[PDB]
This record gives sequence, C-alpha cells and structure tokens, in this order.
Amino acid sequence: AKTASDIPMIQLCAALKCFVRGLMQNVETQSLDEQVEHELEKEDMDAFLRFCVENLRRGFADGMEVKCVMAATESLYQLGYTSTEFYEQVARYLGSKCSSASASVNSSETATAVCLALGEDILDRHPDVHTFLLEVEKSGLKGEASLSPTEWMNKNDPANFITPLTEIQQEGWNIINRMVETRAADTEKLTALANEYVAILKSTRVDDLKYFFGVFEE
Amino acid sequence: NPWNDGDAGWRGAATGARANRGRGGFRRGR
Amino acid sequence: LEELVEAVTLYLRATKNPRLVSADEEHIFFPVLMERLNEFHVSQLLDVVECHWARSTLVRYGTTFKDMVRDRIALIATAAAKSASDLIILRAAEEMSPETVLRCIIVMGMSAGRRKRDLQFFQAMGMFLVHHINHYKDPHELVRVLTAFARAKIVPPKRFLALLGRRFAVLNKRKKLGSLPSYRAFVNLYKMGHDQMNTFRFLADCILETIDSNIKAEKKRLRLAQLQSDPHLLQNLRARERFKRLTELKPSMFTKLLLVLARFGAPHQQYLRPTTVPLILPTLRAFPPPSFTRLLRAMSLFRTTDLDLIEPVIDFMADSLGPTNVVPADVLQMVRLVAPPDVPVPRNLVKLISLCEAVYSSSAPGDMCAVAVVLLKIQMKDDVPLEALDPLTRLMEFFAERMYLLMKLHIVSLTHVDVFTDLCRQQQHPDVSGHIERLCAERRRVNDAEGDDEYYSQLDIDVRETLHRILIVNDYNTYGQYRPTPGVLQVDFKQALTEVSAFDVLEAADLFAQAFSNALKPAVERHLSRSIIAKLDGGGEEVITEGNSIVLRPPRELLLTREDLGKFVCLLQRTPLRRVRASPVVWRFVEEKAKKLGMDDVLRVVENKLATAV
Repeated sequence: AKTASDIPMIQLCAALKCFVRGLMQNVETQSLDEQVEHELEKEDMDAFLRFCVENLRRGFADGMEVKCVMAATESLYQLGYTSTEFYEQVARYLGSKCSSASASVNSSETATAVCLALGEDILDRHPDVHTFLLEVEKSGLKGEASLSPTEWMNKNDPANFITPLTEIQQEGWNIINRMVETRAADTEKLTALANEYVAILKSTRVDDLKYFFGVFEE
Repeated sequence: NPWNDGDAGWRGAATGARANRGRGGFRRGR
Repeated sequence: LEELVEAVTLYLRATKNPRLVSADEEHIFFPVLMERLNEFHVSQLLDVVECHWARSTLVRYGTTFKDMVRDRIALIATAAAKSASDLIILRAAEEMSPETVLRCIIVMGMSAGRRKRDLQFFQAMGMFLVHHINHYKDPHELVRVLTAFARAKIVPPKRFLALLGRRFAVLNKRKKLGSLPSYRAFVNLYKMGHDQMNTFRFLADCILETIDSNIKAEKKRLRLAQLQSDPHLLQNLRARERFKRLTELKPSMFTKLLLVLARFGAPHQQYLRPTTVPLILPTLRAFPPPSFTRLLRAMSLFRTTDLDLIEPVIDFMADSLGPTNVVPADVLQMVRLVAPPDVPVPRNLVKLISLCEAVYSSSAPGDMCAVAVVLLKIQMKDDVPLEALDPLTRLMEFFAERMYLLMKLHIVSLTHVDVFTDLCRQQQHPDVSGHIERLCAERRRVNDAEGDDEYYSQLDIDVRETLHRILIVNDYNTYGQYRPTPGVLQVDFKQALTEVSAFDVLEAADLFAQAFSNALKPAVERHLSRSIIAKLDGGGEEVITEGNSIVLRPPRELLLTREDLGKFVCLLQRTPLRRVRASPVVWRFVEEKAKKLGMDDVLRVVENKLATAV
C-alpha cells in the first residue's frame, strides 16, 4: 500500500490474487473477545481495499482490459468490498465493452464467480452484461483459476520482466546477443545460432520472439 | 523528492505497460 | 579513596541548595581531589561527576575538572584499545565498560556545549560507542544519547546515526519505544541533517503503530462493553485530553510532524487517511490557529483529495469560526487546496466563496494577484455555477480598483499589474464596471508618458523598503495575536529602522496609514514611535552590532530644508503615531530647526502643539 504509485492494472490484479491466496484459515470464533478483534482487523482490511479501489477507479478512468476488471472484481469480492457503488461502475464499464469483446479469451471460472459476486439487481439493470458473462462462463477458458499468480501474470501480460529468468531463457538470450554481435555477412554462424535457438523455442518466453525477429531485420 | 530515495519504482520498472510505450523496433536487443 | 569519594559526593549533593555553596570548602576539596584524581577509578570519577553542580562551582572548578577527567578517560580507553589489539592503566580493559560509555554520554552530553575539546572527546566516545554498541538493550538510552548529542550541537558521522537507527529497529521488539521518545528522536535526527529517509520511515511507523493500537484498544473496550449490555471550553479541553491520551503528544507537535512528512513527500493515504476520522476530526475545534495553518499546508503538500476530510473542515471554518475570526491566510490556503482539477468538488463551495467575500470585503499587490490566479483556477472547473462566481467578479473588480489606487501612489510594482491584466485577459472577465479598462488605460499612459524608470523615480527606495518591512512585520502570522511577535523579528525590525533616517520612516508610516486604515498593530506603532523618539531626542540609538553588543550611536544630523521640514511637519500631522504626534521632543526639535531656518507658520504650529501638550 505504501509503495503503490502508478500501478499497472495487471500488477495490481496479481497482487490482489496473492492477497486472496494468502487469506487466513477460518475457525470457530470465540464470541466474547477475539471476534471483536476479527472485526477490528476486518475494518483495516476494508480501508486497504478502499485504497485499492481508488486505483481501480483510476484504471477505469484511463482504460483497462475486461480480464483485469473481472479479476479485480473477483478478488475484491473474495476479500469483501460491499459498497454496491463500485460494482455499479463495473457493470457500466462492462456494458461499455460488451459489444467489443470476445468470450473465447476470458476465464470461465472467473466469469461464474464474478456473476455470483455481482448482485442480481445489478444484472437486472444491465442485461447485456449478464448475457456476456453467461456466454463467457459457458464458453471460454478453463484452468486459468488454478494457475499461480506469477504464471497468471506471465500468461496474461508478457514483456513484464519481473520474475527472474530460468537457465533455458538465459541461454536463449545469450544466443540472441551473440547473433546481434555477429556480422550480417556471416550467414553460416547466424544460421547455426538460429538453429540452436529454435531447438529450445518451446521453453523460452513467447514475447522474446519480438527481439529474435528483430535480429533478422537488422 | 527525498522519500523516493533513488527508487524509480513502478514508473521506472520493467512492467509491460512501461515496455509498451516506445517505438525502437527492438532490433539491437538488450 | 573511599572516604574522599564519600566526602566529595556528600558536598556535591549538598550543593543543591545555593545557600550551601561555600568558597572555603570548595577551595579545600577541589584542588586536593585535583592532585589525586590519578588514583581514582573511572567509576568513581563518573560518580563524582554525576552529582549536581552549582553554577559558581562549575565555572570556578567544574569545567577544568570535567576536561581533566575526559582526558584521563581518553587515556585509559586508548590503553584498553591497545591492550585489546596507578595500576589503572594496567587494568584499562576492564575499567572501560559499555555501561561506562553510555553513562558518560548521558552525563557529559547534557553538560557540554560547542567547544573543540568537547568535539574531540565526543568523537572518541562515539568511536568507542560504535565499538560497544551491540550490548545495550534499552532503546531509551539511545534516545537519551541522541538528545545529549543534540544539546551538544555536535553532529556524529552519518554512518553512526544509521547504526543507531538500525539498533532502534532491532531493539524495538524486546522493549517497545514510546511515541513521545520517537518524536524526540525524529526531531533530533531531522535537526542534525540525517538525510537517510529509512529512519524517518521507521520513526513514523513507530508513532503510528502506537496510535492505532490505542485506538483499537478503546474500540475493543467499547465493543466488549456493548456485548455485555463554558461548555465549548469544556468540550475543547476534553478533546485535547483525549488527543493527548491517544497520541501521547500535544496537537501542535503532531501537526508539525505531519507537516514534516508532507515536506519530505510521504503519501497522504498511509499517514492522513488512518488518522483523519479518530484524531483530526474530533480534536479539530480545539486546535490553535498555528496548528490550523500547519495542518492546512500539510494537506496542500500531501495533495489530499478526500472530501471526507475536506468538507468537515470547511463546515467548521464557516459555521464554528466565523469570517471575522479566521485568518485570511488559512482561507486562501483552503481555496488553493480546492483549486486543483483532480480535487473533487465539495458540496459547500458556496459557503467558502461567501466567507472569502465577507473576509476580504470587511478588512478594507502580490496577494491580490495570487487570489486572482486561484479564482481563475476555480472558474476553470465546469461544476461551478456562474451566479456563485458573480461575487468573485465583484471581488476581482475590487482588486482592480485597489490597483487603480496603488498605481496612482507609485507604490505597487508594474510587474504585478501586468500579471493581473494578463489574468483578466485570459479569464474573459465581464468588465461591467470598466475599472479594468481604466486600469489598462492608466498602464498605457505609464508605459507611454513617463515609463517605468520615471515611475520608479517618483518615490524613494528607502521609503519603499521601510514600508515593505513594516507590512511584513504587521502581516506576520501572529494568528489573531495568539503568539507574540518573535524577538528575532523584533531585533531585525529595530535594525532596519536604525539604518533608515527618521524622515523616510515617517513617510513610510504615512503611506501605510493612507493605503490601509486602522491596519497598524500596536506593537509596530510602539516600535516606530520609540525609534523616532530615540532619533530626534539627541541621546542616540541602541544598536546591536555583529558582536551582539549594545552601542549608543549618535543621532544623524538630519539636514532638513525649509520645504523638507514643512513636509516633515505635514507628515507629523498626518501620521497615525499618536505618541510621536504628542511627543514634546519632536516639536522642540522642529522649533529649533525653524528658528535656525526662519519660517513663522511652522513656529506658530509648533508653539500651539507644545501649548496643547503641556
């Protein structure tokens, strides 16, 4: 919360997913004292969530993808943000993007959970959003709910360069650098290096190809 | 600003948003 | 040894009463102890030192005593350091202990000042404290060490303060550090130029954790209780007591902490939002006006855009303060705070506009210029109705007429007039009255007929600077006479008046009276009257030189011509200084000058004034 200025929406969603996954286990509460402490921590959590929805409103202002808003609403409901006004803005934004969206890219489990999170009255006021969510949850992507937050960030938003590189990715980057240093006239060395690169293309980052192709241009 | 203490942070991070605001062609390669 | 130690400690503890300080006993004891202190352990020396010292005893024997024991402690510490790498040097390793170092810091830090020997000795003990820092377990001792260094006016190395902060971080778990000692350490570290922001972050966290823990404790007590289930002055006192109980600190110091955090660029979300509801809002009414201004500037620097805090402050200022009581500086700060476009519009902006109109119309340069700029910023917003801006149009026309007056007096600088005209041009203001057009025509005549050079030659630069200093002293933020004017500002104003002749000061006072009616403070009027009386009395003026020594400067011979003295008499008649107008010495001096120069009407006026005075 302290070091949160100009937060990309993808990173904020990843942090929200991390916070959701680290939630405390629920046990029977002593009705006398420690449930009072439960509420005492709950109000602080709600204040932090209000700070988060400030940046959510900012992202609505500038513009965000539908996947990001769906994930943010999912996490906010899971942690608990019962404002019913931010969700109205979410429904309005989804209605703005209802026509210009694809159900074959979003997440089915996220769609089901966000449809449950959004109140039935809100969907009654906005029918197109309800149809879009129904289509996404009936037809979409499966398995993106069990992915780790780092895997979700990488698959959802490449070119982030946040997590450290594995050995194979570093080897590919070394190959790319050596291709860059090699002169353009030497076709044999470039051919050998490219053949070495494509032998490990499966295990390297997908976005890094943007650099690889660049060598062929230079 | 002293509170930054030589930490650009998200404005100077490696995030995809910051890497998607330039047109160099990625030819030379980092 | 033990008998002499007991005797000297008994005498030192008896010297607490000034009646028990005697010259014979100190002359008997201090030199005999002086010659034998080579046979005393460091612990015995520190026990002797720690006892209370009388001022006369300290000046006669205390200072040399401390210097010699400091030298001996340095010698024994050097011997111990060499060993690690009167038989006391032989056992120097054991004598020099971390507890000894800590108590030495505590005692000599509050007793020493700005001296070279103290600086060298303190550097030595600082190095040795770096050597033996890890043993201490109570952070309050480190806080006392920092306070002693702050009193000594000596800045240890940056790495030493960083190490002290890291020790604060490490030791805080075993023994939690209080909010008031945290504030004291924060002030000390800020004063001694510690750039590292990490220690400030840690200290702010230490304050905030205690505050929120106390708030949560009271809230959990209330929740458990519910599960089991002048009045204005009294309310202000109760709010102040509650705030002091919760924060362990006076509201002014809390507000200055917030101002410091705002200046350093800390976010408003993590330092103002948590404390707004429980701390700021209920205690807002009991705040002193200086705390009000500091808090307003804190919100301005923090770029706070939360109406949750903004609206109640405006409501309090409009309904609980009243236009006559609130200083216009706070009102201007609030209007600048609501100026930025990212700031959401409060629902009570019309109340603020009405308060601005009332305050700035009941009272009667650059201030008007800045007001016009921020009115332009407010008018830029699309959520502002035109009718609410209609009073602001009249305010701007009032400022235009005031500039119309100031341009005629050749007092205001033409750059401010150009800025104001540019503001009115870019605002597309409906100049119904036409006074802006007349102002522009007069500015054109200024630029065409005489020019800026002749315009600035219309008056005297000394009079202008005297008027500026007088206005600055008068417009100083005393917050409705809540705080007396600073002594340093008094000395600065007296020095400014001393270097300027009496006639120029009187002309500046007359110009101030003409421009602003009944706007001179009694203190400034008394200062001006005293300066003029001293100048014209012939007894000289008291001047504080660069050595802070009072010197009687003889009064300068004011070579006044017939026209010059007639102008002086006219200024005396038109001055707001009642004491100067009724001062017999001034009239006697004018009579002497008139006799020397030979004019009759001035002599008659002086004779009549003297007859009325007597």
